[PDB]
Amino acid sequence: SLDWTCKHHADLTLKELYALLQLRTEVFVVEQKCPYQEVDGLDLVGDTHHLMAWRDGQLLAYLRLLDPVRHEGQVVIGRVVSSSAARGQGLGHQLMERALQAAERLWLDTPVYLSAQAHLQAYYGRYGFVAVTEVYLEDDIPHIGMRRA
Repeated sequence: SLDWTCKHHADLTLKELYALLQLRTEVFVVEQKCPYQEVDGLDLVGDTHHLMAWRDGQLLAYLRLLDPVRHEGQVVIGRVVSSSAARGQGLGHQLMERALQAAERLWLDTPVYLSAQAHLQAYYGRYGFVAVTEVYLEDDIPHIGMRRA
């Protein structure tokens, strides 16, 4: 049981912004030992949205939605993350489900794009995503761009 929220960046509170950057850093930077620029500048521009799932003051799952006019006509889903303590319970499916619904609500009929890790390529194919690029590297981890409908 969680409290889900999908906000436009212009409506974030200092607490929330901090929280979502802290979760993202904890997973993409620390546990994944990747000293890259997590605060990439795409968080507070255009209509970037932020999907968050909260439980008792803790942010357990998050994903970011980048608007289509700023991304050549595709809604971009990224920074998909779930707290290590709340994993294996299907938060991934809840995120993807709400993300697709949010994209639909915000940018109806706009195809969705994401950069998926080379391996979990089938996982997304089940959500209707299909490969659109050759495999490329991210922190030496193979990824592949996929788009849905």
